[PDB]
Amino acid sequence: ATCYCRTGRCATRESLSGVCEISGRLYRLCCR
Repeated sequence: ATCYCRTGRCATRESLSGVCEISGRLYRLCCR
């Protein structure tokens, strides 16, 4: 798809699809 690692929630049009592991912290993987 088209995915982004986000600090906040996914966009309403995106689906939570996993997590990213960036410098010791997890971020939401958000995809449309």
